[PDB]
Amino acid sequence: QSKPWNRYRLPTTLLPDSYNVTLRPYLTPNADGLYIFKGKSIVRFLCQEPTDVIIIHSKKLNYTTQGHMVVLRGVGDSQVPEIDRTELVELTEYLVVHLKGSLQPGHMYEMESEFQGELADDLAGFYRSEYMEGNVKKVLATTQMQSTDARKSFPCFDEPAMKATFNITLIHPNNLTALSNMPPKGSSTPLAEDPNWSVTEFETTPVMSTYLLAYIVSEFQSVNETAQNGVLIRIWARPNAIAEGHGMYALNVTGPILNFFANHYNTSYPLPKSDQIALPDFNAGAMENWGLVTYRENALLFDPQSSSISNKERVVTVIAHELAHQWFGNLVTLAWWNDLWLNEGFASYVEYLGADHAEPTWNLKDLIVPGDVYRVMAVDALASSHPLTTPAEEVNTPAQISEMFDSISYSKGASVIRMLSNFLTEDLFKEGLASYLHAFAYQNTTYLDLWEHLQKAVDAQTSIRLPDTVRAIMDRWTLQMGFPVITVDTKTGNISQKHFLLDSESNVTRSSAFDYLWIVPISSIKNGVMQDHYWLRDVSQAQNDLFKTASDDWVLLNVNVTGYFQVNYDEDNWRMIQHQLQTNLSVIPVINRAQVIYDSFNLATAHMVPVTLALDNTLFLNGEKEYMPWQAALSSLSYFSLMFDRSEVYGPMKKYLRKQVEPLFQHFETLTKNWTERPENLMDQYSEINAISTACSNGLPQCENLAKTLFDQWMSDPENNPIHPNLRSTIYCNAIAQGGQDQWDFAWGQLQQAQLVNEADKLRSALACSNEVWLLNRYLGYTLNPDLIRKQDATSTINSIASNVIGQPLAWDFVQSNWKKLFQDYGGGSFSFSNLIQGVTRRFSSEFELQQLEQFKKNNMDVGFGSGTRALEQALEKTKANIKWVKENKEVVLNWFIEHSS
Ligand SMILES: *[C@@H]1O[C@H](CO)[C@@H](O[C@@H]2O[C@H](CO)[C@@H](O[C@@H]3O[C@H](CO)[C@@H](O)[C@H](O)[C@H]3NC(C)=O)[C@H](O)[C@H]2NC(C)=O)[C@H](O)[C@H]1NC(C)=O
Ligand SMILES: *[C@@H]1O[C@H](CO)[C@@H](O[C@@H]2O[C@H](CO)[C@@H](O[C@@H]3O[C@H](CO)[C@@H](O)[C@H](O)[C@H]3NC(C)=O)[C@H](O)[C@H]2NC(C)=O)[C@H](O)[C@H]1NC(C)=O
Ligand SMILES: *[C@@H]1O[C@H](CO)[C@@H](O[C@@H]2O[C@H](CO)[C@@H](O[C@@H]3O[C@H](CO)[C@@H](O)[C@H](O)[C@H]3NC(C)=O)[C@H](O)[C@H]2NC(C)=O)[C@H](O)[C@H]1NC(C)=O
Ligand SMILES: *[C@@H]1O[C@H](CO)[C@@H](O[C@@H]2O[C@H](CO)[C@@H](O)[C@H](O)[C@H]2NC(C)=O)[C@H](O)[C@H]1NC(C)=O
Ligand SMILES: *[C@@H]1O[C@H](CO)[C@@H](O[C@@H]2O[C@H](CO)[C@@H](O)[C@H](O)[C@H]2NC(C)=O)[C@H](O)[C@H]1NC(C)=O
Ligand SMILES: *[C@@H]1O[C@H](CO)[C@@H](O[C@@H]2O[C@H](CO)[C@@H](O)[C@H](O)[C@H]2NC(C)=O)[C@H](O)[C@H]1NC(C)=O
Ligand SMILES: *[C@@H]1O[C@H](CO)[C@@H](O[C@@H]2O[C@H](CO)[C@@H](O)[C@H](O)[C@H]2NC(C)=O)[C@H](O)[C@H]1NC(C)=O
Ligand SMILES: *[C@@H]1O[C@H](CO)[C@@H](O[C@@H]2O[C@H](CO)[C@@H](O)[C@H](O)[C@H]2NC(C)=O)[C@H](O)[C@H]1NC(C)=O
Ligand SMILES: *[C@@H]1O[C@H](CO)[C@@H](O[C@@H]2O[C@H](CO)[C@@H](O)[C@H](O)[C@H]2NC(C)=O)[C@H](O)[C@H]1NC(C)=O
Ligand SMILES: *[C@@H]1O[C@H](CO)[C@@H](O)[C@H](O)[C@H]1NC(C)=O
Ligand SMILES: *[C@@H]1O[C@H](CO)[C@@H](O)[C@H](O)[C@H]1NC(C)=O
Ligand SMILES: CC[C@H](C)[C@H](N)C(=O)O
Ligand SMILES: [Zn+2]
Repeated sequence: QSKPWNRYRLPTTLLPDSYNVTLRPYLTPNADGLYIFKGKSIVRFLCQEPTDVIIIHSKKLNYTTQGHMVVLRGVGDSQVPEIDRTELVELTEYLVVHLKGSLQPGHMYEMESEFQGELADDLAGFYRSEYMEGNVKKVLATTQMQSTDARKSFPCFDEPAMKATFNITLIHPNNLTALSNMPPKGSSTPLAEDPNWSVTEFETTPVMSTYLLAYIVSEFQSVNETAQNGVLIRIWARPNAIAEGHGMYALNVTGPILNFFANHYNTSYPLPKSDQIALPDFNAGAMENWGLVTYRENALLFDPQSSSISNKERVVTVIAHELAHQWFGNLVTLAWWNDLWLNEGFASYVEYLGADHAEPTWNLKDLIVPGDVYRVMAVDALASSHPLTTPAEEVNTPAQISEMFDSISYSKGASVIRMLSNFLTEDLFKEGLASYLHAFAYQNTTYLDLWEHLQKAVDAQTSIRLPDTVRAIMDRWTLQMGFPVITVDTKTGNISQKHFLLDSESNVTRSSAFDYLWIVPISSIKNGVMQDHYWLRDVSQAQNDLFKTASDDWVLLNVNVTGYFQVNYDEDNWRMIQHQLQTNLSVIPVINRAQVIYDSFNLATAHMVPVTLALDNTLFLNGEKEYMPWQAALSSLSYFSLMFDRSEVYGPMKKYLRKQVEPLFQHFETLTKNWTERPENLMDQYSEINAISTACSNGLPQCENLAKTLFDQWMSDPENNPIHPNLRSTIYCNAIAQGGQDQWDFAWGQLQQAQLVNEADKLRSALACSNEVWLLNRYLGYTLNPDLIRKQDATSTINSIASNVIGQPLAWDFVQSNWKKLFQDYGGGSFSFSNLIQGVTRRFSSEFELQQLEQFKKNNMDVGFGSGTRALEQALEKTKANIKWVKENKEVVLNWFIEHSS
């Protein structure tokens, strides 16, 4: 055997019943500058199988328990063996209690300990967060257990399936508020040893996982509402934030979201209250702790005076996301981290459903397509991708567990679940989902359990018919990586699938059980009329008259891109879609108008259509009003801009884009009443934002005039910003671009005296838009000055300067030169040499720039690269790729743009 304390997974011989946990953070340093917390815990557990060893998680805890590190008692009239010794095994993060005899099956035991650890500013376990309020540095105590950090706060059986009830007490300064998962039992009472402290006890949690515990000590205040069923809702934030009203939007949407989900899941919200809390600089973004959800401030707070519509969208969807988890994930918990994708994928999908309930005029459900589908297809169309599923026995270490939290798990998980709900129909999906939640409430599952309950719902009805079982179908989408391109020859109705890769020369080495064949749900529209639904079975090719066209007719597959795949056609069918898009675009769903664009640029990249065909798919845009298709274009073209914006190709590119966007600019000019009022709904606001951005950055004089007029206006009356927050990033940037040191120095002043992050970020990025070398160089001169630019903003600012075509050589020169600064900043704080390198080499696309990158790397002797060592190799490979892509494409692209710009 090996010794069980040297294995990463816990024994199954002992299961927890319940914990008492008392934590006391010391928010004042011990004057060698160390912040600590103290804790006491008791865990009651049940012996399942005889064992003479107790193994429990512990991380970075010092034990001050009297005697051994624990005290062990029997519950009721159980005898307990004597402890031999207690030891800490750091590698597997264990406290290990060796006993002189065995525990006995069916008996319960109580294990008591006393302990302390650092209250570090490290965003892990029970930790400190420091922030400014006026003159004073404030410090609060808060938690982040996700994934394996509960054990950093108190000793516990720290695996998601080993659920228990938790009785939490905080000992805290008596003028601070204490929060946890559950409401407080009553009023706080003074600590007898020192009445300057108070004692807050919380009601017993339900049976729950350790990674979902939270407790917070702070000066925060709240806005409150009581839902009609007496569920108390509160948004917590800094006193000044609450006083400004920044908590109101979150409060507004929370009640509707919770209502939606309780109905959606057919399951009552399982707790007496919902707290949500805005934390300054919470780098983890948001965390779904049961009854006490934590957010970074800009994820929860909203200022109507400065915040844009996209800020508003981020808040409502992040809230819907976290709140989804309060049933799916928290009430029913995946047994192990290898199934993380199901949990995060599910929430990443239903976040749109919940938010759509809160904001039902916004069409938010559409945003999953650009937001998750195409986003993850970019990485899932690579040889280096991976399956959704991972065998449980391969996910053991805390590092391995961490690697589960990626794009695939969230965005593809979301995409494939959305696919699943769509082929089942939502009503059927909901039935199976309620069945699953009711059967497994307060317990743990695998994805197989969800498939089973969905199968049950399918089996219980006669109307939806599938080509195989729910499991066999989803096995194709979960056990193998990637996704198919579906190619339709419309002359015959032949239809094929192959594994899609952006690099047509890629060697795939990861094998599939299914030889990279899928079972594929295929919806289709013909001449703008929905056709019967079709399933592509697990074959390379098939035929169906559904996909056979006449010479005037067209067909279009994957309505609303509900299916996780991309579609190619014969050129004839492509041209018919094109003619349709030019003559009456309304016949084709707006999501598909985007699809045509998204897919065809990926297909061109993969050498499956010519690049000119993808470009042809943008021609219809001069009469396109809607957000998504334009966004598809701008997303697909930003690489073209990156490659060509210093070349002869650029002028015709700009001209062409000016041509395309001018009518949209005109359209919004009227709709908005000389730009005085925004469009009403979110999609049209987004379209306006993009139209103005596109117009201005391509040098449409009317947009240039608008941007100079408004920024002139703001400058002559600084306390009244005339520029709507939606339009700010463009109007700032374009105006600093047309302007000199007057405009620059003014925005600089405004950046220094800004109070709000979102607004500081927009000024910082706009300042990089100057066309004066001397301003950009001076500005770079500031980025290393922490008095003028925060370190966490430095590499970002340098990238923004690199982004500017004039700034490219300035940034690149500046990085090379002060690279001698890994040794101040792999020192003082992290930095992200990796993001810096990517941003500043992003453009490189010639042999000459590759020689420079190689010549740069030749400072290998010492210094090195730190967290960008990998990133510098990724730069030399991406340049090689860019060199190749520019030779293959430059001529063809030049002549297209010339020929289509008039
Ligand atoms: C985990 O925490 C629980 C809450 O502290 C403990 O349960 C509490 O035990 C208390 C004392 O042991 C009881 O409070 C009072 O104590 C006096 C002492 O003189 C007793 O007479 C009274 O029974 C009691 N007073 C009242 C008004 O009940 C509580 O009864 C009890 N709290 C409960 C049950 O909610 C657990 O013992 C502790 N677990 C372990 C394993 O130590
Ligand atoms: C958990 O226990 C740890 C092990 O005892 C503590 O870590 C030790 O902290 C010591 C003091 O805080 C450090 O030792 C020396 O401290 C004196 C004065 O404090 C200084 O003169 C010395 O410069 C310093 N020694 C050195 C070699 O730097 C140690 O850094 C450290 N010892 C070890 C073995 O890590 C933790 O502080 C303790 N944590 C909590 C939260 O209680
Ligand atoms: C939380 O929900 C509240 C109620 O749904 C929203 O309150 C609405 O705020 C609107 C924007 O401030 C107000 O609209 C208009 O405000 C201007 C201010 O001068 C007035 O001219 C208009 O008369 C007024 N609108 C109407 C339709 O009369 C609404 O007055 C106000 N609605 C209510 C019921 O009070 C909050 O906006 C919302 N909070 C956030 C941050 O979104
Ligand atoms: C945490 O508190 C709860 C509830 O106050 C305790 O639950 C009690 O458990 C005792 C001992 O098993 C039972 O006799 C009572 O019936 C329980 N009360 C309720 C309302 O469930 C629980 O034991 C505490 N946990 C620990 C570790 O002490
Ligand atoms: C809670 O009590 C503490 C201690 O009296 C207050 O903390 C002091 O606040 C002043 C500013 O008003 C600082 O200059 C001191 O350094 C603070 N002392 C410590 C030990 O940090 C605190 O302001 C009170 N907070 C609330 C919300 O009432
Ligand atoms: C969960 O869904 C079930 C099934 O729709 C709900 O039960 C139905 O509720 C409607 C509401 O008036 C009744 O007309 C039906 O007769 C009920 N059917 C059954 C089988 O009871 C139930 O209300 C939902 N529960 C929750 C907590 O949302
Ligand atoms: C993990 O979840 C399973 C269910 O998926 C739990 O097993 C169930 O336990 C309950 C309560 O004891 C019983 O009603 C069921 O018969 C069990 N179902 C089984 C064994 O398939 C299991 O207890 C959970 N694991 C842990 C460690 O709590
Ligand atoms: C559509 O599919 C059919 C195959 O199902 C193709 O027709 C076959 O082509 C081979 C060529 O050697 C013949 O031997 C078979 O007898 C043909 N089958 C028939 C006529 O039923 C056809 O090429 C495909 N069309 C495409 C891909 O455009
Ligand atoms: C494709 O997506 C569009 C939305 O982009 C869907 O149209 C929505 O349909 C729902 C219910 O049918 C309406 O309540 C919405 O108001 C519609 N929005 C718009 C802007 O039309 C359409 O149903 C989807 N098509 C299919 C076949 O699923
Ligand atoms: C893939 O293998 C073939 C060998 O037949 C080779 O031509 C090609 O260069 C290899 N790799 C890539 C990434 O293209
Ligand atoms: C656009 O197509 C729809 C499809 O029925 C049709 O009703 C409408 O008349 C068309 N619009 C125009 C301007 O012809
Ligand atoms: C700290 C946040 C964690 C990772 C949470 N589960 C999320 O996905 O947002
Ligand atoms: Zn999540």
